[PDB]
Amino acid sequence: ALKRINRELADLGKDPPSSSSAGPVGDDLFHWQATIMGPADSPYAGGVFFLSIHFPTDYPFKPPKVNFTTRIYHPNINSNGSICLDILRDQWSPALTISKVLLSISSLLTDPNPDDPLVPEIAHVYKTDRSRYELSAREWTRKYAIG
Amino acid sequence: MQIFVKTLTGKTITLEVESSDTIDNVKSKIQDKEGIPPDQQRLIFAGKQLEDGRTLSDYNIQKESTLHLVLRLRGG
Amino acid sequence: TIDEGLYSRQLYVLGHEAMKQMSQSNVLIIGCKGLGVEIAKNVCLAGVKSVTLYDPQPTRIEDLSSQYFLTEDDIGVPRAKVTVSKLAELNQYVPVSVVDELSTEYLKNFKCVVVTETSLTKQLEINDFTHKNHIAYIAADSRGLFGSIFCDFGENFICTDTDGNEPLTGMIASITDDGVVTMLEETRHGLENGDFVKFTEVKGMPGLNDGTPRKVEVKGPYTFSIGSVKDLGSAGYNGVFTQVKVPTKISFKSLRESLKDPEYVYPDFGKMMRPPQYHIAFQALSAFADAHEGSLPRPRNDIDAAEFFEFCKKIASTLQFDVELDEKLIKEISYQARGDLVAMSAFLGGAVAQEVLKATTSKFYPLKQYFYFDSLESLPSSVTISEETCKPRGCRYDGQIAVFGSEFQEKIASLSTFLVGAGAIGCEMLKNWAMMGVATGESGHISVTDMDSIEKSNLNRQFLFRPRDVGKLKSECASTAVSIMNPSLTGKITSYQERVGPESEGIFGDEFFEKLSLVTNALDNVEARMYVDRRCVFFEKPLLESGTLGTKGNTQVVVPHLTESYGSSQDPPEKSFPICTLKNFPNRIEHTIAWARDLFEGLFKQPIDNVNMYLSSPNFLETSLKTSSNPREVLENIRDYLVTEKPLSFEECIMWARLQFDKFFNNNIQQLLFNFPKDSVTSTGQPFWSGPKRAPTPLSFDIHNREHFDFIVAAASLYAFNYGLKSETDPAIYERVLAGYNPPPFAPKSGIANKDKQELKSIADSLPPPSSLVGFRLTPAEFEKDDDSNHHIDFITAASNLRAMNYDITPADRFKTKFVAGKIVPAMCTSTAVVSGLVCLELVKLVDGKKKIEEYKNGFFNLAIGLFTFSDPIASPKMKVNGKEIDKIWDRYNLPDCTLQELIDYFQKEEGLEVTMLSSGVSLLYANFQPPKKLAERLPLKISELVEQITKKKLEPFRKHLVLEICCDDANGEDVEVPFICIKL
Ligand SMILES: Nc1ncnc2c1ncn2[C@@H]1O[C@H](COP(=O)(O)OP(=O)(O)OP(=O)(O)O)[C@@H](O)[C@H]1O
Ligand SMILES: [Mg+2]
Ligand SMILES: [Mg+2]
Repeated sequence: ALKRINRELADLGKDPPSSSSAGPVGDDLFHWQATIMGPADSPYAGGVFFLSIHFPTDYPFKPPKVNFTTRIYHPNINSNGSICLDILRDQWSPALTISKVLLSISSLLTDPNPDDPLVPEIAHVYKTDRSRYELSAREWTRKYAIG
Repeated sequence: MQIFVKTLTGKTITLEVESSDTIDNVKSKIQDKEGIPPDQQRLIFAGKQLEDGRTLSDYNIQKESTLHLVLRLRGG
Repeated sequence: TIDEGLYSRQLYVLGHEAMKQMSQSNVLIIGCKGLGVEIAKNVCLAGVKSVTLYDPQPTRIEDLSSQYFLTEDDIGVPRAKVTVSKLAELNQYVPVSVVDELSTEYLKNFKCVVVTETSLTKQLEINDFTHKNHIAYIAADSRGLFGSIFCDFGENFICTDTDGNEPLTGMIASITDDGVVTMLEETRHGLENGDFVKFTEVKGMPGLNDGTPRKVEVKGPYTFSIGSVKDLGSAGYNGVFTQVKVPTKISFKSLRESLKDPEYVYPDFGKMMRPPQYHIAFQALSAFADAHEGSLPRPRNDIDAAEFFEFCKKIASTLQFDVELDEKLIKEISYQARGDLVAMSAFLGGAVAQEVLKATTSKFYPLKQYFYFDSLESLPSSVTISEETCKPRGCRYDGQIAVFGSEFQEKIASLSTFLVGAGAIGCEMLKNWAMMGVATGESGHISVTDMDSIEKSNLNRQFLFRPRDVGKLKSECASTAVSIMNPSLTGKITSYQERVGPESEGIFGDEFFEKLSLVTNALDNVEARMYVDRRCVFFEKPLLESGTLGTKGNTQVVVPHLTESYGSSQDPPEKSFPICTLKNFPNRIEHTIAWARDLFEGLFKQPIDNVNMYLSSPNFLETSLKTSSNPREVLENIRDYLVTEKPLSFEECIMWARLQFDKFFNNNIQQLLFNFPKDSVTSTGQPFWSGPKRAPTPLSFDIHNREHFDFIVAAASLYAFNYGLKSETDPAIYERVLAGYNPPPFAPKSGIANKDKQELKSIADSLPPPSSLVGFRLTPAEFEKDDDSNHHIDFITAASNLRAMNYDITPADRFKTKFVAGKIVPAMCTSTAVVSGLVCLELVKLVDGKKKIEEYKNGFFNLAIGLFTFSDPIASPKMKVNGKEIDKIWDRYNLPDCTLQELIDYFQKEEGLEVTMLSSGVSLLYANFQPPKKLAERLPLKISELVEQITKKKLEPFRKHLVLEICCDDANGEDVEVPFICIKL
């Protein structure tokens, strides 16, 4: 696991992710803290979201545990930071890098999926009253994702 | 060339291959027909476990050959 | 009336109907040597109605080579008489008897007749009767490293289950007018041509829901065809299909008919020309015995081999067998005729016992009809095997010396083995080692470790443990039992109660491992297997791995510097469902069971742990306010479980349970339907509640309903357990308390600054001080499936079935709920016997020190379908480092405890490589991209000092080495893999 994790870390170091920056916590290779920048064409524009990544002992044969630490008002992210992403529960394969997961999370932030939601109330607001959803998302990203 | 794969649970699979195909192509076909990733497949022919990077003709796998698809178990 | 407290794991393999039929079947076993006693033991453990033994031959010393119920004080007594008493203890529901004489007409009392150690004329006489009276007949034989099985279940045997797999079921998306059934998105039906299916909940084609099975024509992994459904309708939408398994008729031939034209089962496709040879060889053995007063050929005797080959020629000519006899193989069969190996006995006894169960249950596909097996690759080549070395010495190992010789016996007697685990496979392995004579010499020793204790369900397949042993340590009982079997093991076995893992490296350290000869795993999880594999790779020890699941099993061997390790390959991982599916949209009973388990944890475990931690840690609140993902939840839990909803009697527990029923089965469903009404549509215009999403309906509490009352009882009992109150089970109090309940009004909410922190502080200071509550604790509920009085499985079953009723899912019973929630692994004694036999057949290869990789075999089998297969182990990959051949697995660098700078300079000067990353354990000791100040601080330190500083933990005194992982680049910048580093402290 150590060699795979270091190869991913070095690859991240070589080519910057631009919109993301992941690295080990202190000196522990099995605990990373990533940062995601809110997309410009999204309600979360100008926001910094912190994620915690926990690599299991069986990496890359088991998915990393990725949890949001910043509060976000999204139909697919609940109050515990759990992310409704298929590649993290049962579609994980030992061929996906952390950069791919970060790109998937950014794509999820750029457009939510209310047809298969994790938070039914936010999904209902999104489907019925779009403007209220926009206002709530901007308020939340100003209150929590900035500062 | 047509070959048969028998699983440890009794299922039978028919594959259309050629003698020049590599083991990787056979594993990809098995994944298409079963969804088992190639890295988790254990294929046995005539007491030899087939390894990636080699061809069928390396194992003398001819038409109507039977392979076994096996796996390890965690109980006991 | 099956005792599920004992047959728990076996019922998940066989079923209730199968065991009901088993409990009405009589088994006669002729012969009480190692093979016969193995078969009888497995049958007694399985649970047949009764067993009868017939073996009037007096005991001899050599019989102790594989008969573990015989002692040296029993010499001269008939074998059955001395074996019956010890067999009667294995299972209390199975009587065991002895008959001093057999008559043909007496055979009509038995469902199955097993024959061992009987001549061919007697076998013909017995089978001529059993065949025409429709009695199952099995005949088994074990000669040295050769074995044979024959099954004859009659001309009209009916098999109800042919593979032992669960029926296949799936969700449909559409059925066209021509019967082309299509699965949901990216879902495989898994059917085969000729299968039968039945449909339900099909909309648009009401005629398919009657329940008539239909033929299946597979047209791809996602679609199949059922025929023409023109009349029933034009097109069908949604619905589910379930496979229908139909009985089959198998016709067997008598032994007399099948001697001329046998039908073979091939255990190995690598040697397909041998079974025809063994068919002649075993008949020649019978003829030779008939011509010499029942005496077999003497070990490694050339005159007897020549006479035996003449008999083989005569038989082959008589049967018109157009097969060229392989003289070497046939004479090998002659040489080992008097061999009697406990490993072969275990393997064949497991197989034969499974066949007996098939005969008595009409389940699984039986062997049809001849099964000839050999393990001739186990014959030693590093010692002398001749007539002088293989002659009997008048000891209990004569049956093994007749095959391997006395020098190999000396090699076996000085083994130093390490057995990890003491379960079913561990017990079988210890028995095999005791019979083989392992570690009975001056320099021999056995070490067995296991941290578990004996339970009632373990007695069904761990035959070394008795009901009096429940609650004691497994390793101690196993060591005592095997010391009883072979008294020479007294003082040669050491038992530990330690779990093998990172925390026990002070006990199983360098000194412990340096003295071993081999390691055998008998574990039940992959984490421990990987850990032991890494330890064996580091110390360069042989490893024997084995695993079972129901009727399936496998065995693997890891040989230093020859093969790959256990962890070089990947197995399919466990399936975990999406969180969105479990939270809101379940469609299977498994989803509801997972939800119920999470509910159990969230109601009776987490809040109690939070309350207990609040009353112990002095700085719990401040740490939790910024550590946990929801401090508000923790504060609410503490408040509710301390002050707000603390029960003072059991009536308050009942009221709490009623409130929780409303919360989790009536109000959340109403909120969900408020968010997504049943008439709502997706963004593409499709209905929302279609396909995998099932529209739920709220539950109204009815006391007369069984599931509602079960949930209330279980929840109230568990709450009382948490608060230490006196629970009750009389329905009168429940009906009286719940009668006067006024539900609080509920209305779904439509939604529509920094004061929240002030509110959290106000809640925090409202809690009673920890000093006011000293010595007060709440008992958390720790999940336990094997106890039927703690209300754990009862609560999970009730909650799961209530949530299934919410979403119109078919509820399950306590049996399936316990299987799913408990993560129970189905287990069988027969599979355990087979895997132990295979492992002990590989062990003698390891002892002989065989170097070629074609001489080892990894084995796989499924007893439900009678499939056996073997394959050579995969050789360890090689690589080129600095123009040298390096083993990717078994090679390492050995360096002193130098500084980081000296290590880097050594790798630059010696290997011509630039070090880029250096890590140890779970820490990054060195990276090429670290800032220069940090490096300059970390460069002049020794590796041990650097590890201690970075990990902030001093090295233990028993620590004698460090393992480092290094990633380095070549001169051109190409990354080159290198073996790990072993720093000597
Ligand atoms: N890390 C470990 N170190 C030592 N022994 C272990 C370890 N992990 C598991 N075992 C032991 O391995 C044995 C596994 O055998 P088995 O699964 O048949 O037994 P069990 O777990 O007690 O039974 P069951 O799973 O049927 O309830 C058990 O004795 C278990 O205690
Ligand atoms: Mg146990
Ligand atoms: Mg277990």
